[PDB]
Amino acid sequence: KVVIEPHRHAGVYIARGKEDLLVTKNMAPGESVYGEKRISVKVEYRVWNPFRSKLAAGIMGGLDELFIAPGKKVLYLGAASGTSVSHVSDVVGPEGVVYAVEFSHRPGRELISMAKKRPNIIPIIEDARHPQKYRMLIGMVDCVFADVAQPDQARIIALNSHMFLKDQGGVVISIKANCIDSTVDAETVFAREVQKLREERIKPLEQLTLEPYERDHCIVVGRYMRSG
Amino acid sequence: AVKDALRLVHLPSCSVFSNWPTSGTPLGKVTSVAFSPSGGLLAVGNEQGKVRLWKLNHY
Amino acid sequence: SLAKSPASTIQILGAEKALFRALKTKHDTPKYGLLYHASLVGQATGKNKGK
Amino acid sequence: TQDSNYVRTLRQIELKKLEKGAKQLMFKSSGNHTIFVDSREKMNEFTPEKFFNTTSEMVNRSENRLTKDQLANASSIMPKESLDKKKLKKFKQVKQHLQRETQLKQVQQRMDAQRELLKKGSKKKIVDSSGKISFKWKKQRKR
Amino acid sequence: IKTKKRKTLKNLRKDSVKRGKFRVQLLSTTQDSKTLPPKKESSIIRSKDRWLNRKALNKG
Amino acid sequence: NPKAFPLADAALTQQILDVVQQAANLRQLKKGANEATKTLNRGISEFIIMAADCEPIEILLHLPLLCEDKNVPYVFVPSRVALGRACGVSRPVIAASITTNDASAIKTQIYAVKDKIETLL
Amino acid sequence: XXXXXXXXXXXXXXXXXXXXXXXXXXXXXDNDLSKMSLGLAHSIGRHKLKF
RNA sequence: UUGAGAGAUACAAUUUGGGAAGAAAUUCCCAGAGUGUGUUUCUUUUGCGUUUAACCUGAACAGUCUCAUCGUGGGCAUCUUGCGAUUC
Repeated sequence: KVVIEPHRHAGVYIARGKEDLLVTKNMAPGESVYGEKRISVKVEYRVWNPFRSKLAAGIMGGLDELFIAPGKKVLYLGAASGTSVSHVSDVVGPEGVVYAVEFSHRPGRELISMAKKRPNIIPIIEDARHPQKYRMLIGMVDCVFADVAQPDQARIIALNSHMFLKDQGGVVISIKANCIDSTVDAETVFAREVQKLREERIKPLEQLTLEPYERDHCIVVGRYMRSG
Repeated sequence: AVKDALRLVHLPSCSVFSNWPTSGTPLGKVTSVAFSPSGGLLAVGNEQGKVRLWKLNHY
Repeated sequence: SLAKSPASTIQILGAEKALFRALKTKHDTPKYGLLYHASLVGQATGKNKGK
Repeated sequence: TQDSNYVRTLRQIELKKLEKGAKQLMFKSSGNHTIFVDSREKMNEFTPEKFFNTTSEMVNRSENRLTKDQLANASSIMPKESLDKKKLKKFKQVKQHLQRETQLKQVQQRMDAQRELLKKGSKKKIVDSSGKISFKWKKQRKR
Repeated sequence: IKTKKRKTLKNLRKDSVKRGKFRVQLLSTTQDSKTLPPKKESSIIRSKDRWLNRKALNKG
Repeated sequence: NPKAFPLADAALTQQILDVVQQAANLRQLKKGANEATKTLNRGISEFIIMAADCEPIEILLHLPLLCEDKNVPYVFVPSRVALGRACGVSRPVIAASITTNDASAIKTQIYAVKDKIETLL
Repeated sequence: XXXXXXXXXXXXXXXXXXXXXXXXXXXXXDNDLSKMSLGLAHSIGRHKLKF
């Protein structure tokens, strides 16, 4: 009845019906992590809402090399209430484990409740500003994710870039200009933050500006070179 | 702003006096109030032009 | 989820069937709700069960 | 007051169906997607067909840009016309709710301004130079 | 003729080539970025320059 | 309170409480904590003014929880007796909410204050 | 605190060594190590912000 | 009818890459660019003139008493024919 299509990224799928929709397999049925709908065709499949997750808009925006894979491990900064890591957990499957980092407590409690229902999602309630506060728990993750709203966003990833990246491993950086300037064009911001990442051994490959989902945001894709 | 809007406050008890001013106490839009230094008199202006004068009978 | 609701929707948290009948047709909203079985509304009498 | 609940309720019927309606619907994206390339002659020899290793149609559409190696709707009835019409209507339904709700809010906004004329206070009848009538209550602390 | 070749030098100096729905820029060289502080932005320094060279004070 | 977040200074508070006093003249202002919670769910709220010295402070902390979901700006003016007197009401008011009316004469002066509140965020 | 027990300590270049040290945890091995790592994370947060 | 810069689009000449079809030339399809003209956009430099402008506010609606709301009666259909809105 419902046509289902493999997406070019593994784990991601796109369901086709009367209305088009972006979707993902689940690890555990019988649960809505944030009250999203799901389709069951038998194999369960779960929608991504692109206006709530920037990575969801990053895929559907059209993105060449998302480094998140099934077999790979992926670290996550900015896991506020776990709305996106339960999509990241459901795209890595059981084999990949996801490291979710958050500093805020009241949305962090939802992430504590979410680790009880997911084997991949483990929480990090420590500060992402100082990575050695949680150095013992994580080692050599393949690619990381940024969703933090701090202005030193090239700084906080760089301290997670040296210590936790697999070498020649990818990086995903989500930047808003509303964090940083709110006075100049968002294009002018993106030249400033790309040059910041070349100072920290990240060679950026592509950037994609989410135009219809969030205002003036971005995603930045790079490869962390020649450091572990 | 509003007509007939002078209110007296006793001290130190911070109680507004209740008997005066009544409803029928002609004031007008009070724009200028003044006390006597010595005799205890009270002079209240208006907008109509009529400075209507009282006497605090204690003093 | 309950504390994010205002005060006036904690009155009528139970009586939702008689509420949205009374708004969709122009009528009078129920005034107690599930709060009516508190020990304190019963201590009042008359219209004071509303207040 | 009963009028400004029935309009107020039917607005929230229409606004909560705006969220349930947009949640199923899919918006194709149009954003800037710049590719950073190390050398200017690799830059001059760029082609979207080569870099994304796609072909004709898989360049321009962003929902599924699949590999030519990955390549190695008629199951739904009438895929060219009927399905694409019923693809369009789910927009046009929630297009109408957004046209219904914003029309229905203005019925409340002109009713709530009428309901706030009855209460207390001293009101000033002003007219703008455009001709629209609004009021300005006097600066007076209601007790 | 003399100015027509300068405009084509801008087609050598440019780096952001648009490809329809896309665009492609290039990373600059590292040593040109490291050994030199980045260039003064106009929208700040004109605000300095216009303000001191203002008609409201009778300079010159 | 240390639970207070973004708390306006002495300067911006005079600008915020002036707009409150001009929105209560246009009757564009819903008053109180249990009514500012309403205008968030209807979405007709421009922004949310709240008090800081309310004892206990926890009775209005759900509004920073609610505004983060619905992306509506919010600050803390320091004292609830102040926001009460600037709102036109004899009782102290601990949370005030500016509604949305685009026909308003004060629309320009709201968006000047609204930009300063999103500046603190 | 490592400088208090009669031995030297140094840093600022061991991050590449700590990379190989974190690569060595796979060498001593891997999945069951993460399950010990899981309940470590599951307890160290739940102690902090909860209960 | 200043100087320059960038963008969009219309047009013509012309090219890039990818796919099939033809022995090659050639064919069609898809994606993309620069050049010539017309148009249009915003930002900037300079010349001359001008030094205030706009908005708000304080006791700023009211004795030809003002406004609100519910009704009644009449007009305007040779049409303010009247939106839970304000036709007089």
